[PDB]
Amino acid sequence: AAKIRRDDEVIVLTGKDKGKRGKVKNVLSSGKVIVEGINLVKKHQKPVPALNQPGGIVEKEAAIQVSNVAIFNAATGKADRVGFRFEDGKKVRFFKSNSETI
Amino acid sequence: IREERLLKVLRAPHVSEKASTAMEKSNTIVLKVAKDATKAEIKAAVQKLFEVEVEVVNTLVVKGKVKRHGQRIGRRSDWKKAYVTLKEGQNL
Amino acid sequence: MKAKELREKSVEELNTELLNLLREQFNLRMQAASGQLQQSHLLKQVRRDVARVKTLLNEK
Amino acid sequence: SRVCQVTGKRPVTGNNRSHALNATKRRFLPNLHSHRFWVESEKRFVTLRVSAKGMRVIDKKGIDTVLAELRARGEKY
Amino acid sequence: MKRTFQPSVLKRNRSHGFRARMATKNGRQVLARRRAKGRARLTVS
RNA sequence: UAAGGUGAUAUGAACCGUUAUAACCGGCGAUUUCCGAAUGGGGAAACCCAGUGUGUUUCGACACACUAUCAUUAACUGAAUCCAUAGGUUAAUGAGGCGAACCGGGGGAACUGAAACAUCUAAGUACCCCGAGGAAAAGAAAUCAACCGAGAUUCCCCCAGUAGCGGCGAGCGAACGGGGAGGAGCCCAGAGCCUGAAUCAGUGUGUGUGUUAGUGGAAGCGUCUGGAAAGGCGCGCGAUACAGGGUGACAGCCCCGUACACAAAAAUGCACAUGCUGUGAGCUCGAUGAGUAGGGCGGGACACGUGGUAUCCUGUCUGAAUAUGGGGGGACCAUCCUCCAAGGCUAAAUACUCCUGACUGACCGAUAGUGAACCAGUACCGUGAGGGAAAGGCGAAAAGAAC
RNA sequence: AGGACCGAACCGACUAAUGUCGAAAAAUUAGCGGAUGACUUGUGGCUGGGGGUGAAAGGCCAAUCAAACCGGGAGAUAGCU
RNA sequence: UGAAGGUGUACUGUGAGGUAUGCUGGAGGUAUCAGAAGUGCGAAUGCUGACAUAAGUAACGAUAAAGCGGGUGAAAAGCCCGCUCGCCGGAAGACCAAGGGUUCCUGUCCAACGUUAAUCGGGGCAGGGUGAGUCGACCCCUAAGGCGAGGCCGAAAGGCGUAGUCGAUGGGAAACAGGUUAAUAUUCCUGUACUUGGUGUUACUGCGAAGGGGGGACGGAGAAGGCUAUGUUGGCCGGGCG
RNA sequence: UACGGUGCUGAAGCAACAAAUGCCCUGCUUCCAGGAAAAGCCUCUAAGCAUCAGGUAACAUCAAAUCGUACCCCAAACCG
Ligand SMILES: [Mg+2]
Ligand SMILES: [Mg+2]
Ligand SMILES: [Mg+2]
Ligand SMILES: [Mg+2]
Ligand SMILES: [Mg+2]
Ligand SMILES: [Mg+2]
Ligand SMILES: [Mg+2]
Ligand SMILES: [Mg+2]
Ligand SMILES: [Mg+2]
Ligand SMILES: [Mg+2]
Ligand SMILES: [Mg+2]
Ligand SMILES: [Mg+2]
Ligand SMILES: [Mg+2]
Ligand SMILES: [Mg+2]
Ligand SMILES: [Mg+2]
Ligand SMILES: [Mg+2]
Ligand SMILES: [Mg+2]
Ligand SMILES: [Mg+2]
Ligand SMILES: [Mg+2]
Ligand SMILES: [Mg+2]
Ligand SMILES: [Mg+2]
Ligand SMILES: [Mg+2]
Ligand SMILES: [Mg+2]
Ligand SMILES: [Mg+2]
Ligand SMILES: [Mg+2]
Ligand SMILES: [Mg+2]
Ligand SMILES: [Mg+2]
Ligand SMILES: [Mg+2]
Ligand SMILES: [Mg+2]
Ligand SMILES: [Mg+2]
Ligand SMILES: [Mg+2]
Ligand SMILES: [Mg+2]
Ligand SMILES: [Mg+2]
Ligand SMILES: [Mg+2]
Ligand SMILES: [Mg+2]
Ligand SMILES: [Mg+2]
Ligand SMILES: [Mg+2]
Ligand SMILES: [Mg+2]
Ligand SMILES: [Mg+2]
Ligand SMILES: [Mg+2]
Ligand SMILES: [Mg+2]
Ligand SMILES: [Mg+2]
Ligand SMILES: [Mg+2]
Ligand SMILES: [Mg+2]
Ligand SMILES: [Mg+2]
Ligand SMILES: [Mg+2]
Ligand SMILES: [Mg+2]
Ligand SMILES: [Mg+2]
Ligand SMILES: [Mg+2]
Ligand SMILES: [Mg+2]
Ligand SMILES: [Mg+2]
Ligand SMILES: [Mg+2]
Ligand SMILES: [Mg+2]
Ligand SMILES: [Mg+2]
Ligand SMILES: [Mg+2]
Ligand SMILES: [Mg+2]
Ligand SMILES: [Mg+2]
Ligand SMILES: [Mg+2]
Ligand SMILES: [Mg+2]
Ligand SMILES: [Mg+2]
Ligand SMILES: [Mg+2]
Ligand SMILES: [Mg+2]
Ligand SMILES: [Mg+2]
Ligand SMILES: [Mg+2]
Ligand SMILES: [Mg+2]
Ligand SMILES: [Mg+2]
Ligand SMILES: [Mg+2]
Ligand SMILES: [Mg+2]
Ligand SMILES: [Mg+2]
Ligand SMILES: [Mg+2]
Ligand SMILES: [Mg+2]
Ligand SMILES: [Mg+2]
Ligand SMILES: [Mg+2]
Ligand SMILES: [Mg+2]
Ligand SMILES: [Mg+2]
Ligand SMILES: [Mg+2]
Ligand SMILES: [Mg+2]
Ligand SMILES: [Mg+2]
Ligand SMILES: [Mg+2]
Ligand SMILES: [Mg+2]
Ligand SMILES: [Mg+2]
Ligand SMILES: [Mg+2]
Ligand SMILES: [Mg+2]
Ligand SMILES: [Mg+2]
Ligand SMILES: [Mg+2]
Ligand SMILES: [Mg+2]
Ligand SMILES: [Mg+2]
Ligand SMILES: [Mg+2]
Ligand SMILES: [Mg+2]
Ligand SMILES: [Mg+2]
Ligand SMILES: [Mg+2]
Ligand SMILES: [Mg+2]
Ligand SMILES: [Mg+2]
Ligand SMILES: [Mg+2]
Ligand SMILES: [Mg+2]
Ligand SMILES: [Mg+2]
Ligand SMILES: [Mg+2]
Ligand SMILES: [Mg+2]
Ligand SMILES: [Mg+2]
Ligand SMILES: [Mg+2]
Ligand SMILES: [Mg+2]
Ligand SMILES: [Mg+2]
Ligand SMILES: [Mg+2]
Ligand SMILES: [Mg+2]
Ligand SMILES: [Mg+2]
Ligand SMILES: [Mg+2]
Ligand SMILES: [Mg+2]
Ligand SMILES: [Mg+2]
Ligand SMILES: [Mg+2]
Ligand SMILES: [Mg+2]
Ligand SMILES: [Mg+2]
Ligand SMILES: [Mg+2]
Ligand SMILES: [Mg+2]
Ligand SMILES: [Mg+2]
Ligand SMILES: [Mg+2]
Ligand SMILES: [Mg+2]
Ligand SMILES: [Mg+2]
Ligand SMILES: [Mg+2]
Ligand SMILES: [Mg+2]
Ligand SMILES: [Mg+2]
Ligand SMILES: [Mg+2]
Ligand SMILES: [Mg+2]
Ligand SMILES: [Mg+2]
Ligand SMILES: [Mg+2]
Ligand SMILES: [Mg+2]
Ligand SMILES: [Mg+2]
Ligand SMILES: [Mg+2]
Ligand SMILES: [Mg+2]
Ligand SMILES: [Mg+2]
Ligand SMILES: [Mg+2]
Ligand SMILES: [Mg+2]
Ligand SMILES: [Mg+2]
Ligand SMILES: [Mg+2]
Ligand SMILES: [Mg+2]
Ligand SMILES: [Mg+2]
Ligand SMILES: [Mg+2]
Ligand SMILES: [Mg+2]
Ligand SMILES: [Mg+2]
Ligand SMILES: [Mg+2]
Ligand SMILES: [Mg+2]
Ligand SMILES: [Mg+2]
Ligand SMILES: [Mg+2]
Ligand SMILES: [Mg+2]
Ligand SMILES: [Mg+2]
Ligand SMILES: [Mg+2]
Ligand SMILES: [Mg+2]
Ligand SMILES: [Mg+2]
Ligand SMILES: [Mg+2]
Ligand SMILES: [Mg+2]
Ligand SMILES: [Mg+2]
Ligand SMILES: [Mg+2]
Ligand SMILES: [Mg+2]
Ligand SMILES: [Mg+2]
Ligand SMILES: [Mg+2]
Ligand SMILES: [Mg+2]
Ligand SMILES: [Mg+2]
Ligand SMILES: [Mg+2]
Ligand SMILES: [Mg+2]
Ligand SMILES: [Mg+2]
Ligand SMILES: [Mg+2]
Ligand SMILES: [Mg+2]
Ligand SMILES: [Mg+2]
Ligand SMILES: [Mg+2]
Ligand SMILES: [Mg+2]
Ligand SMILES: [Mg+2]
Ligand SMILES: [Mg+2]
Ligand SMILES: [Mg+2]
Ligand SMILES: [Mg+2]
Ligand SMILES: [Mg+2]
Ligand SMILES: [Mg+2]
Ligand SMILES: [Mg+2]
Ligand SMILES: [Mg+2]
Ligand SMILES: [Mg+2]
Ligand SMILES: [Mg+2]
Ligand SMILES: [Mg+2]
Ligand SMILES: [Mg+2]
Ligand SMILES: [Mg+2]
Ligand SMILES: [Mg+2]
Ligand SMILES: [Mg+2]
Ligand SMILES: [Mg+2]
Ligand SMILES: [Mg+2]
Ligand SMILES: [Mg+2]
Ligand SMILES: [Mg+2]
Ligand SMILES: [Mg+2]
Ligand SMILES: [Mg+2]
Ligand SMILES: [Mg+2]
Ligand SMILES: [Mg+2]
Ligand SMILES: [Mg+2]
Ligand SMILES: [Mg+2]
Ligand SMILES: [Mg+2]
Ligand SMILES: [Mg+2]
Ligand SMILES: [Mg+2]
Ligand SMILES: [Mg+2]
Ligand SMILES: [Mg+2]
Ligand SMILES: [Mg+2]
Ligand SMILES: [Mg+2]
Ligand SMILES: [Mg+2]
Ligand SMILES: [Mg+2]
Ligand SMILES: [Mg+2]
Ligand SMILES: [Mg+2]
Ligand SMILES: [Mg+2]
Ligand SMILES: [Mg+2]
Ligand SMILES: [Mg+2]
Ligand SMILES: [Mg+2]
Ligand SMILES: [Mg+2]
Ligand SMILES: [Mg+2]
Ligand SMILES: [Mg+2]
Ligand SMILES: [Mg+2]
Ligand SMILES: [Mg+2]
Ligand SMILES: [Mg+2]
Ligand SMILES: [Mg+2]
Ligand SMILES: [Mg+2]
Ligand SMILES: [Mg+2]
Ligand SMILES: [Mg+2]
Ligand SMILES: [Mg+2]
Ligand SMILES: [Mg+2]
Ligand SMILES: [Mg+2]
Ligand SMILES: [Mg+2]
Ligand SMILES: [Mg+2]
Ligand SMILES: [Mg+2]
Ligand SMILES: [Mg+2]
Ligand SMILES: [Mg+2]
Ligand SMILES: [Mg+2]
Ligand SMILES: [Mg+2]
Ligand SMILES: [Mg+2]
Ligand SMILES: [Mg+2]
Ligand SMILES: [Mg+2]
Ligand SMILES: [Mg+2]
Ligand SMILES: [Mg+2]
Ligand SMILES: [Mg+2]
Ligand SMILES: [Mg+2]
Ligand SMILES: [Mg+2]
Ligand SMILES: [Mg+2]
Ligand SMILES: [Mg+2]
Ligand SMILES: [Mg+2]
Ligand SMILES: [Mg+2]
Ligand SMILES: [Mg+2]
Ligand SMILES: [Mg+2]
Ligand SMILES: [Mg+2]
Ligand SMILES: [Mg+2]
Ligand SMILES: [Mg+2]
Ligand SMILES: [Mg+2]
Ligand SMILES: [Mg+2]
Ligand SMILES: [Mg+2]
Ligand SMILES: [Mg+2]
Ligand SMILES: [Mg+2]
Ligand SMILES: [Mg+2]
Ligand SMILES: [Mg+2]
Ligand SMILES: [Mg+2]
Ligand SMILES: [Mg+2]
Ligand SMILES: [Mg+2]
Ligand SMILES: [Mg+2]
Ligand SMILES: [Mg+2]
Ligand SMILES: [Mg+2]
Ligand SMILES: [Mg+2]
Ligand SMILES: [Mg+2]
Ligand SMILES: [Mg+2]
Ligand SMILES: [Mg+2]
Ligand SMILES: [Mg+2]
Ligand SMILES: [Mg+2]
Ligand SMILES: [Mg+2]
Ligand SMILES: [Mg+2]
Ligand SMILES: [Mg+2]
Ligand SMILES: [Mg+2]
Ligand SMILES: [Mg+2]
Ligand SMILES: [Mg+2]
Ligand SMILES: [Mg+2]
Ligand SMILES: [Mg+2]
Ligand SMILES: [Mg+2]
Ligand SMILES: [Mg+2]
Ligand SMILES: [Mg+2]
Ligand SMILES: [Mg+2]
Ligand SMILES: [Mg+2]
Ligand SMILES: [Mg+2]
Ligand SMILES: [Mg+2]
Ligand SMILES: [Mg+2]
Ligand SMILES: [Mg+2]
Ligand SMILES: [Mg+2]
Ligand SMILES: [Mg+2]
Ligand SMILES: [Mg+2]
Ligand SMILES: [Mg+2]
Ligand SMILES: [Mg+2]
Ligand SMILES: [Mg+2]
Ligand SMILES: [Mg+2]
Ligand SMILES: [Mg+2]
Ligand SMILES: [Mg+2]
Ligand SMILES: [Mg+2]
Ligand SMILES: [Mg+2]
Ligand SMILES: [Mg+2]
Ligand SMILES: [Mg+2]
Ligand SMILES: [Mg+2]
Ligand SMILES: [Mg+2]
Ligand SMILES: [Mg+2]
Ligand SMILES: [Mg+2]
Ligand SMILES: [Mg+2]
Ligand SMILES: [Mg+2]
Ligand SMILES: [Mg+2]
Ligand SMILES: [Mg+2]
Ligand SMILES: [Mg+2]
Ligand SMILES: [Mg+2]
Ligand SMILES: [Mg+2]
Ligand SMILES: [Mg+2]
Ligand SMILES: [Mg+2]
Ligand SMILES: [Mg+2]
Ligand SMILES: [Mg+2]
Ligand SMILES: [Mg+2]
Ligand SMILES: [Mg+2]
Ligand SMILES: [Mg+2]
Ligand SMILES: [Mg+2]
Ligand SMILES: [Mg+2]
Ligand SMILES: [Mg+2]
Ligand SMILES: [Mg+2]
Ligand SMILES: [Mg+2]
Ligand SMILES: [Mg+2]
Ligand SMILES: [Mg+2]
Ligand SMILES: [Mg+2]
Ligand SMILES: [Mg+2]
Ligand SMILES: [Mg+2]
Ligand SMILES: [Mg+2]
Ligand SMILES: [Mg+2]
Ligand SMILES: [Mg+2]
Ligand SMILES: [Mg+2]
Ligand SMILES: [Mg+2]
Ligand SMILES: [Mg+2]
Ligand SMILES: [Mg+2]
Ligand SMILES: [Mg+2]
Ligand SMILES: [Mg+2]
Ligand SMILES: [Mg+2]
């Protein structure tokens, strides 16, 4: 029952990029999301002989801990906790305070 | 004559110089077979799967090399190869 | 596929085993070692599909 | 082994005490003998390895009564 | 100059092998021990 | 359960999935090579050689099953011999082996202490061997008391380092009795009327539970310092949840949990209605365990070393009375009292932890703690039994340094 | 014919020197003894610790021997350092 | 707005010590008064790790011996090739068994390994390499001996041993010459052969053992003859004319 | 000619002498210390079988599985 997931607009609670927003690209098994335009790390990509060999520095989007992000409300205009309930047969998520469905 | 199992005998065609020189000049095919696989079972397999006239099969067991990976030593698997001579009606 | 294969005849289900073995597994196994094969996932799913069949024909 | 078939007397251990009370380990063996008993029930001789007491038990009871007790335990004779 | 170890695989296995240990009650206790200790080489074999 | 996946070093490649037959996690299934009790014969374990009976086969050959030993049971077929008996086949069915400690039995040291040493001690300890079971063993008085009465065994606390034993040295050391834990009894050595009934155990099913998957699960913001805030500062709010953990520094309120409320298609540990192949309640007449008790000889166990030594056990040689009888009450005798041997079966309290969980430490923190935080019973050493190491930490994130 | 003679292989080890943290935990160099026999040697067996084996030195039994080695009793015991 | 730890400095107590602070460090520390100790090390020929000393000393492993030119390389006494020289030749050559277990061959790489350097290597890293009816093993048979159904014996464990079954160092069927790979060849290839089986076909006929007999089937030494491997010398054939 | 070699031919291809510790010889002579076993092999019959199955011969035919095979092997590869 993961609260932050794939196609979900989040906001960052802690880190150099505090307050920035974006969509999650892929949550990892270790418990870390990769949100786009957040942890831009300037990697030095070594030109490997096989396949492509560009030879240049690149701004990769590094992972961030799931707990450092919270789903954006798009109504209140700020971070918000996530819950779980059974609307109809299936299980679904909801926002704490202003109880709406995602 | 031993259906279904014959398919599991032949693993792969072997690639080498010695393998190549025995294609044209000697009229054979070298190939990796199952560790069981008798000369009859190889012949009978080549006769149905590859579908060519087999003169005779010569067989040998290759021993695995003891390699390294930093600290932990490891030995490769003992595979078995089969020099299969073919008749005048040959192709591949 | 298991649900569809579960409703089959005992003699007819062998033909799928023999078809899975004849080509597919052998063909891809010979084709993989020669370097002609790009799609490597096929070796696995066939091996599973055999297991599936061979389990399904263990009815007694 | 040195065991009476009838009574089950087997060799027990004990000390052999000297005048100065030196304890030295020993064994008391039973007085075993292979003896042939006439079983009148089925008209034959039956050889048993019995103690000298065993014989007295076979004489007190009947050889057949003793063989009945022997056969119940799962023995041969 | 003629050392103590003069190897022979037949002698080795006849003397110290798995079946040679399996033959005797004392030999089975050796194996029981090596297993209990948890050895890889249970016997020379 | 579920939006992510195809275990790790560990990439990458190629592909699954995304409202659900991807993955994952549990219950039952299937598959389960070869060695290993190994079990068709052998054997330098992981190899070699069959036999038999079924199916197939296109000459070439295949496939599957079975065939170990012993212990009972059954049919048998059966020698020296008249009938047999030994035997030999066949087939049921059980066993075989492994395992940390705990338990009962069969054997059983020495160092050591005695300031030497031989009785004695260490000690029925170490060790070896056999049979176990979830516990085991013991167990319903031929008990032990003292003219009072106790009422099977077991374990704990006293009695008591007492009485005793003892080269009366070193040392060993009770019981009676009292307080507790736990409590429970039966069956055989058989004949009337009357009858299957109360007891063990089927097998059930069928409820209640538990166990092996799980679901929900409360309420924080703003500034300041900093690489980063959970921090400081100031105001909020949930608390049957402030156990604990993570998160870029110390988080009740970011995340995982926690209290709490809830779960099972299924296979199991349980907990009583209860149809019942199957098994005698009651009731009286009695019977009431012989090479035994006891004795001599030799050993052993009793706290008790043969001593004045009861009692128990027996290797050996002997031998009653058998309820008008017999046993014990610590030499022995006589009176009183008390029990009824020579056949069995019995839960609980009790011992242990290889192993599965949870939780806790005035336990350790890498020369410690397991030998082993790490691919350790590994490397290495030894013919072998066997011995046996060293070796942890970049950072918040590889952003692991393109050029 | 020969436990005959001389003498290589093979088996040995009398003398000397070197070596003695060696090239080597017993060797090398130069000479030395036996060399058809009580010879020598390969392969495989058997004998086990108060036990073996010994043309007998207390020799040898895996570089260990007037009682092997490994584990255990075991932290034996030590009026001694 | 910088803890412990490390490292300095300055005060301070009669001592074990204590206090404050600079730098390093980058996260823990802990008053007071009580409580509990794996509570204090210089010695134990203490135990583990690290590092000295002797010392840039001895040594570099047979006194069979090198030399030079060219190549390759960042570099050449050592590697490759060439020409001399030297050494072994009942071996220091060539095949095996045992024992090792990839050390073989090719390409590449010199950190460590190599008692020096190293382009070389039995080193690292890839890839390649072992082809059998006839060779050996397995298989039929046995010695020494081992195991051993029942059995006899033994407190238990187990000891001995019979019918059997294992156990070679022994007995039992058959292939040679030439060519070939970087690395296998009696195994691949060419030319010639052979040996045991099954299943036939056929003419012909007594076959048939857990049994009998024969053979297998055997010592030392010696001597002699006949041979051959092999050599030597002629002839013959091709080259040579110093 | 890749100065690696690749791929064509290719003459004589005999005689004497010497000679083993090899081979005939598992033999012969001799001596005593008197020198494995068991199968394969050959042969004879019992229990049986009697046109049979079984033998024998000859033209076939099908087969001859599995494992080892590199390399060192008086040594830089084994034991030290
Ligand atoms: Mg914040
Ligand atoms: Mg990253
Ligand atoms: Mg659902
Ligand atoms: Mg051929
Ligand atoms: Mg061939
Ligand atoms: Mg082969
Ligand atoms: Mg090999
Ligand atoms: Mg392997
Ligand atoms: Mg491989
Ligand atoms: Mg593997
Ligand atoms: Mg004593
Ligand atoms: Mg060694
Ligand atoms: Mg040897
Ligand atoms: Mg041996
Ligand atoms: Mg999985
Ligand atoms: Mg993976
Ligand atoms: Mg990946
Ligand atoms: Mg579902
Ligand atoms: Mg479905
Ligand atoms: Mg699926
Ligand atoms: Mg479903
Ligand atoms: Mg699944
Ligand atoms: Mg799964
Ligand atoms: Mg699962
Ligand atoms: Mg599972
Ligand atoms: Mg499942
Ligand atoms: Mg399961
Ligand atoms: Mg399984
Ligand atoms: Mg399995
Ligand atoms: Mg198999
Ligand atoms: Mg098995
Ligand atoms: Mg076996
Ligand atoms: Mg079986
Ligand atoms: Mg059986
Ligand atoms: Mg078997
Ligand atoms: Mg056999
Ligand atoms: Mg067996
Ligand atoms: Mg063999
Ligand atoms: Mg084997
Ligand atoms: Mg058959
Ligand atoms: Mg059967
Ligand atoms: Mg009956
Ligand atoms: Mg009968
Ligand atoms: Mg009859
Ligand atoms: Mg008669
Ligand atoms: Mg009769
Ligand atoms: Mg008769
Ligand atoms: Mg009868
Ligand atoms: Mg019988
Ligand atoms: Mg049976
Ligand atoms: Mg059975
Ligand atoms: Mg049992
Ligand atoms: Mg058992
Ligand atoms: Mg016990
Ligand atoms: Mg008892
Ligand atoms: Mg006992
Ligand atoms: Mg006892
Ligand atoms: Mg003593
Ligand atoms: Mg003493
Ligand atoms: Mg003393
Ligand atoms: Mg003492
Ligand atoms: Mg003393
Ligand atoms: Mg003394
Ligand atoms: Mg003591
Ligand atoms: Mg005893
Ligand atoms: Mg049981
Ligand atoms: Mg229980
Ligand atoms: Mg149970
Ligand atoms: Mg139970
Ligand atoms: Mg009991
Ligand atoms: Mg009892
Ligand atoms: Mg009572
Ligand atoms: Mg009673
Ligand atoms: Mg009673
Ligand atoms: Mg009572
Ligand atoms: Mg009573
Ligand atoms: Mg009492
Ligand atoms: Mg009274
Ligand atoms: Mg009482
Ligand atoms: Mg009482
Ligand atoms: Mg009363
Ligand atoms: Mg008192
Ligand atoms: Mg008192
Ligand atoms: Mg007294
Ligand atoms: Mg006295
Ligand atoms: Mg005195
Ligand atoms: Mg005592
Ligand atoms: Mg005591
Ligand atoms: Mg005591
Ligand atoms: Mg008491
Ligand atoms: Mg009492
Ligand atoms: Mg009372
Ligand atoms: Mg009570
Ligand atoms: Mg009851
Ligand atoms: Mg009764
Ligand atoms: Mg009755
Ligand atoms: Mg039930
Ligand atoms: Mg139920
Ligand atoms: Mg519940
Ligand atoms: Mg859950
Ligand atoms: Mg949840
Ligand atoms: Mg929550
Ligand atoms: Mg700031
Ligand atoms: Mg700033
Ligand atoms: Mg702060
Ligand atoms: Mg402050
Ligand atoms: Mg605050
Ligand atoms: Mg405030
Ligand atoms: Mg406030
Ligand atoms: Mg507050
Ligand atoms: Mg708290
Ligand atoms: Mg709590
Ligand atoms: Mg709490
Ligand atoms: Mg943390
Ligand atoms: Mg920090
Ligand atoms: Mg932290
Ligand atoms: Mg706060
Ligand atoms: Mg707070
Ligand atoms: Mg916050
Ligand atoms: Mg809980
Ligand atoms: Mg509640
Ligand atoms: Mg439920
Ligand atoms: Mg359901
Ligand atoms: Mg059910
Ligand atoms: Mg059920
Ligand atoms: Mg249970
Ligand atoms: Mg009675
Ligand atoms: Mg009675
Ligand atoms: Mg009686
Ligand atoms: Mg008396
Ligand atoms: Mg008596
Ligand atoms: Mg008496
Ligand atoms: Mg008496
Ligand atoms: Mg007397
Ligand atoms: Mg007397
Ligand atoms: Mg006496
Ligand atoms: Mg005394
Ligand atoms: Mg005593
Ligand atoms: Mg006494
Ligand atoms: Mg007396
Ligand atoms: Mg006295
Ligand atoms: Mg006395
Ligand atoms: Mg009395
Ligand atoms: Mg008494
Ligand atoms: Mg009477
Ligand atoms: Mg009477
Ligand atoms: Mg009396
Ligand atoms: Mg009495
Ligand atoms: Mg009396
Ligand atoms: Mg008295
Ligand atoms: Mg008494
Ligand atoms: Mg009176
Ligand atoms: Mg009375
Ligand atoms: Mg009564
Ligand atoms: Mg008695
Ligand atoms: Mg009883
Ligand atoms: Mg019971
Ligand atoms: Mg009860
Ligand atoms: Mg417990
Ligand atoms: Mg535990
Ligand atoms: Mg602690
Ligand atoms: Mg450690
Ligand atoms: Mg440290
Ligand atoms: Mg360290
Ligand atoms: Mg070793
Ligand atoms: Mg390691
Ligand atoms: Mg470190
Ligand atoms: Mg760099
Ligand atoms: Mg001589
Ligand atoms: Mg010479
Ligand atoms: Mg020599
Ligand atoms: Mg030699
Ligand atoms: Mg020599
Ligand atoms: Mg000398
Ligand atoms: Mg010498
Ligand atoms: Mg001379
Ligand atoms: Mg000489
Ligand atoms: Mg002489
Ligand atoms: Mg001489
Ligand atoms: Mg001479
Ligand atoms: Mg002579
Ligand atoms: Mg030998
Ligand atoms: Mg021995
Ligand atoms: Mg002696
Ligand atoms: Mg002895
Ligand atoms: Mg002397
Ligand atoms: Mg000794
Ligand atoms: Mg001694
Ligand atoms: Mg020792
Ligand atoms: Mg000591
Ligand atoms: Mg002691
Ligand atoms: Mg500041
Ligand atoms: Mg400040
Ligand atoms: Mg601290
Ligand atoms: Mg400080
Ligand atoms: Mg410091
Ligand atoms: Mg520093
Ligand atoms: Mg400071
Ligand atoms: Mg700093
Ligand atoms: Mg921190
Ligand atoms: Mg912390
Ligand atoms: Mg404090
Ligand atoms: Mg204090
Ligand atoms: Mg204090
Ligand atoms: Mg200390
Ligand atoms: Mg000191
Ligand atoms: Mg120190
Ligand atoms: Mg000091
Ligand atoms: Mg001192
Ligand atoms: Mg020291
Ligand atoms: Mg020191
Ligand atoms: Mg000097
Ligand atoms: Mg100098
Ligand atoms: Mg000098
Ligand atoms: Mg010098
Ligand atoms: Mg020197
Ligand atoms: Mg030199
Ligand atoms: Mg040199
Ligand atoms: Mg020299
Ligand atoms: Mg030399
Ligand atoms: Mg030189
Ligand atoms: Mg030179
Ligand atoms: Mg030069
Ligand atoms: Mg040059
Ligand atoms: Mg140059
Ligand atoms: Mg140059
Ligand atoms: Mg270059
Ligand atoms: Mg340069
Ligand atoms: Mg250099
Ligand atoms: Mg040069
Ligand atoms: Mg040189
Ligand atoms: Mg060279
Ligand atoms: Mg040269
Ligand atoms: Mg020369
Ligand atoms: Mg020569
Ligand atoms: Mg060579
Ligand atoms: Mg060769
Ligand atoms: Mg060869
Ligand atoms: Mg060879
Ligand atoms: Mg080696
Ligand atoms: Mg070899
Ligand atoms: Mg290598
Ligand atoms: Mg090259
Ligand atoms: Mg190169
Ligand atoms: Mg260099
Ligand atoms: Mg380097
Ligand atoms: Mg380098
Ligand atoms: Mg080096
Ligand atoms: Mg070097
Ligand atoms: Mg070279
Ligand atoms: Mg190389
Ligand atoms: Mg080489
Ligand atoms: Mg190489
Ligand atoms: Mg190399
Ligand atoms: Mg490397
Ligand atoms: Mg490469
Ligand atoms: Mg590669
Ligand atoms: Mg061949
Ligand atoms: Mg062959
Ligand atoms: Mg050929
Ligand atoms: Mg060959
Ligand atoms: Mg052969
Ligand atoms: Mg074979
Ligand atoms: Mg046996
Ligand atoms: Mg039998
Ligand atoms: Mg037996
Ligand atoms: Mg006799
Ligand atoms: Mg036995
Ligand atoms: Mg035996
Ligand atoms: Mg034996
Ligand atoms: Mg035997
Ligand atoms: Mg027979
Ligand atoms: Mg035999
Ligand atoms: Mg056989
Ligand atoms: Mg045999
Ligand atoms: Mg041989
Ligand atoms: Mg041989
Ligand atoms: Mg042979
Ligand atoms: Mg032969
Ligand atoms: Mg042979
Ligand atoms: Mg031949
Ligand atoms: Mg030949
Ligand atoms: Mg070669
Ligand atoms: Mg040839
Ligand atoms: Mg050919
Ligand atoms: Mg021919
Ligand atoms: Mg032929
Ligand atoms: Mg035929
Ligand atoms: Mg024929
Ligand atoms: Mg015809
Ligand atoms: Mg005939
Ligand atoms: Mg015949
Ligand atoms: Mg015959
Ligand atoms: Mg011979
Ligand atoms: Mg001879
Ligand atoms: Mg000779
Ligand atoms: Mg002679
Ligand atoms: Mg002579
Ligand atoms: Mg002549
Ligand atoms: Mg002549
Ligand atoms: Mg002539
Ligand atoms: Mg000639
Ligand atoms: Mg010659
Ligand atoms: Mg000559
Ligand atoms: Mg000339
Ligand atoms: Mg001319
Ligand atoms: Mg001239
Ligand atoms: Mg010509
Ligand atoms: Mg010609
Ligand atoms: Mg001549
Ligand atoms: Mg001649
Ligand atoms: Mg001659
Ligand atoms: Mg000679
Ligand atoms: Mg020769
Ligand atoms: Mg000869
Ligand atoms: Mg005819
Ligand atoms: Mg015929
Ligand atoms: Mg032909
Ligand atoms: Mg032919
Ligand atoms: Mg053919
Ligand atoms: Mg064959
Ligand atoms: Mg070779
Ligand atoms: Mg050589
Ligand atoms: Mg040589
Ligand atoms: Mg040689
Ligand atoms: Mg050589
Ligand atoms: Mg070596
Ligand atoms: Mg050594």
